[PDB]
Amino acid sequence: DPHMSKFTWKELIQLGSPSKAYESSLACIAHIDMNAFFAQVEQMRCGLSKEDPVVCVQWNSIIAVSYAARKYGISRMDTIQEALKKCSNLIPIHTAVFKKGEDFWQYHDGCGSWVQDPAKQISVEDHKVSLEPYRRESRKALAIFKWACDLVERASIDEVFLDLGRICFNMLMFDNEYELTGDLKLKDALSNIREAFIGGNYDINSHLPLIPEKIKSLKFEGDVFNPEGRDLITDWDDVILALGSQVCKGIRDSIKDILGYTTSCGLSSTKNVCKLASNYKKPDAQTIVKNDCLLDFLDCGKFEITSFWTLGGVLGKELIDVLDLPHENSIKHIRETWPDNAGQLKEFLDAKVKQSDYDSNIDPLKTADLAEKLFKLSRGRYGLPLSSRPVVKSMMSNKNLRGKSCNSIVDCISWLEVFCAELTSRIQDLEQEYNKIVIPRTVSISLKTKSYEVYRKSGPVAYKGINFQSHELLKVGIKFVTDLDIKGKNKSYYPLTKLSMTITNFDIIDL
DNA sequence: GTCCTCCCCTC
DNA sequence: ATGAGGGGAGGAC
Ligand SMILES: Nc1ncnc2c1ncn2[C@H]1C[C@H](O)[C@@H](COP(=O)(O)OP(=O)(O)OP(=O)(O)O)O1
Ligand SMILES: [Mg+2]
Ligand SMILES: [Mg+2]
Repeated sequence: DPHMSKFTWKELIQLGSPSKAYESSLACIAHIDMNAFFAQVEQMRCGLSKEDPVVCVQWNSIIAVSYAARKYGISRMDTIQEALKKCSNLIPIHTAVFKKGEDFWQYHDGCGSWVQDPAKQISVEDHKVSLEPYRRESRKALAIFKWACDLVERASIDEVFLDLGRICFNMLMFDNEYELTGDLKLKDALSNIREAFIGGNYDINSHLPLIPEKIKSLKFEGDVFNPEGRDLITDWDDVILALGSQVCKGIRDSIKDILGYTTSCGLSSTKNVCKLASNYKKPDAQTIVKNDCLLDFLDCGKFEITSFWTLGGVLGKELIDVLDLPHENSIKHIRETWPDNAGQLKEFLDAKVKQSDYDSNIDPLKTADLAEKLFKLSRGRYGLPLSSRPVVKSMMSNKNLRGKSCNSIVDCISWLEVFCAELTSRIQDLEQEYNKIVIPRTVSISLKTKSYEVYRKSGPVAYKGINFQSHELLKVGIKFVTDLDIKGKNKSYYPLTKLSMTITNFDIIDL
């Protein structure tokens, strides 16, 4: 019915449910990604400004580039020597490090390969990186996000997704302060819907009324992606999104004011679109993608089907082959080739997979799910839930090895001693920060030989308290690296090119 | 039944 | 041939 909203009371009320809000076409999701994260951490640590051309350096490689340094054309994975040729007043700052034979990390500021002084080097042969300064700042940011929002997913060290559904719903129905104009409050613009909601006499399966003309005074905060100049507020999804944009700016301002960090952000009805949108404009910006602008956005020329999370690897390339996708404008191609329903794409996939001479990363028993995923992704309507993650899931300590710096079992164990110190300190920090007992249950050793062959072993680790944790980790590590040395007998083995220890499973006890 | 090994995904 | 981490399949146990 064109006399009513596209959306229902069910879809609106669902915003108030953390378990179901993501399923709604009215969902308001944010993806927030810290700008030049490791470079901003170093900037803040060293009392420097947004205008200072800071780069974070790991060995000889630039792993994060401040937006000031980007103005000189410096890019991630430039070597420090390449970057110094682009910017005469560059401020390179090496990551903190552990020294082999020691059990703590520190910064050696004023030290690095770019420094002439032979006494101020950080040798790759006898140090490993500590990323703990970045992890600590990430956890501080997470605490701020969780204070602001009831459902926050930490997606990686500098990314979160927020479900703004409760905040948006509550603002829509209950906020009696918010002003649209100097003459018009939100409460008065939304008098009809609030009357219905408080009155309680709606049917959940009824469509909402068409939006009131007065709510069109509501502003979006940020950059609304809108190359076709579509009307900004035309249905309740736009109302929810605009309210979300206002809230989202407030949350990002809290991060900036408290921690000093700028962020980029994407706002839309789905996690996948949010993640694309947060990368669209940087630094210090939020890009908003209206439902009516989803195809405009997806088809802007920046994106392909391989841009979507899970599809950037071998499954994505397989789908390009199987579905006969073009090298460009693949998203539109998917949309237009199976234009009516996901069943059209399912039929096509089923025929391809049923062929006797097929194989693959496609599950032949789950083609319905794959078809629906692709159909919806190509329209910007594939809604995945947010997961609130545990305090920790895994912890890894890794050293890729050069030359002969791991040339025997003695060297392996020397590196394991650093790994065990590092992991134990990380566990202790988490226990204190979160008031938990954090208990490693399973450990994995993974290593690569001189010929790049991978050897791995995993198994249980015993628990005897935090004061014996490093010892219990090392016991198992020693057992595993000696076991693997035997397995490598009479084969290309030493000197190793990689050694790592990962705690892959933890028990977390609440206190 | 769960564990171990290999593998794919992302920044 | 360049340190994290999330996650699942399936044969081993
Ligand atoms: N391939 C990588 N290897 C090691 N560290 C990485 C890699 N990619 C990114 N990082 C680290 C450094 C980054 O500051 C941090 C967050 O990554 P990411 O958000 O992609 O870049 P960024 O925060 O430096 O820039 P942007 O402003 O584009 O977000 O993770
Ligand atoms: Mg970032
Ligand atoms: Mg990232």
